[PDB]
Amino acid sequence: LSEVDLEKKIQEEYKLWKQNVPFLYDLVITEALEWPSLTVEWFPGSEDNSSIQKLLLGTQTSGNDQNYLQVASVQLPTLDIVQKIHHEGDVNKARFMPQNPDIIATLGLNGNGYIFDLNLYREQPIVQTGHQACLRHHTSEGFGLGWNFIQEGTLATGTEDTSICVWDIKGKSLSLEKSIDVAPVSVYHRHTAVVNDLQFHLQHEALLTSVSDDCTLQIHDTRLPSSSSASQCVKAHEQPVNGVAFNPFNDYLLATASADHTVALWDLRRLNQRLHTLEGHEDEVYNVQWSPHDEPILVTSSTDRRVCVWDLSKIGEEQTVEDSEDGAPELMFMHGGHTNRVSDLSWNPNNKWVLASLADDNILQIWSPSKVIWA
Repeated sequence: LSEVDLEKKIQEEYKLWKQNVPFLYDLVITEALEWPSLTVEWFPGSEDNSSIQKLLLGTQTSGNDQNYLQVASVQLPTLDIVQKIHHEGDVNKARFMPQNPDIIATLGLNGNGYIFDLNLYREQPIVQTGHQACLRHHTSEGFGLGWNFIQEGTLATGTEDTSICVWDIKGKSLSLEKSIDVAPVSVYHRHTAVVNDLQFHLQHEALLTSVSDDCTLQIHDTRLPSSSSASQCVKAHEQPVNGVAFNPFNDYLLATASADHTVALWDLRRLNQRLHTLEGHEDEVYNVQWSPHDEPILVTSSTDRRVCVWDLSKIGEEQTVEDSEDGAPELMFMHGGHTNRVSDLSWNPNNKWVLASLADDNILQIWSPSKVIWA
């Protein structure tokens, strides 16, 4: 477990991985960022059998410099920074409002939320004005952020202060004249340690899920006041739960990523008993994201520096020990291109099987596993 020797191993394996790319990928794009980004999200839409698409990125300068919220464009077959907007503190997370992608929410300095309206400055390569609204309740930084898919303008945040705030920005006028302050519509105190991740249900106005270092998975009904209890609350793992994600096809299915190196699958109608356990990561699992194109497909990321793609439809398939040696049947693909902990990842909603992933060493990768493998 030597430090400079582990690095030696990492660099050897990465070299080998680079030689094997033509056997594993249809597409690999690697971009070294000036600063690390903690967040990445594909924008919907596109503009020689190629197209130009956009990503939402951030910076982490850690107090050393001006931070920016960033929009990048990339040319994909079927990377450069085109806009930088002043941001307060590290961009811990950045998500576009699904009903209108010009509206961006972020989590920044001291756990302030921020709102940006990209429509007020389409042409400016650099936007010095910064944010149009500041969401002011949280007292510690955090990474839990998600928009409501049914009720436009509603979003939620969760941070290290262990609270969850629900916000509503519908109808609030934004302009370059100044930033407005926004107070939460609700704040819930239902966790006993940092809220790591949270998500609104795709098909329900008031169903919010959250996970925490306190090991619980909770379901909240946002129509109820904070005096009320969580609608559902179970211990999901024995160790911190880092991510949570609803399946976009199956309204009862969700996944949790835990520090116990596993991903657990759950049905809302039976949270007292896990559906299945995905094993194969060697360290804390952080990110979990369902494919927006294929119901049984999800992707996870880990401190073990790997991104695994899983196929739930292969669960329980029989295996000659000649393959029981190299992974669970449901483990469809492993991305070994990152040489450090993976920070965030995003399915491209525009193209089949295209992913973006970020690691702690300033590397953004855009990749597509070989059709020879997924077909």
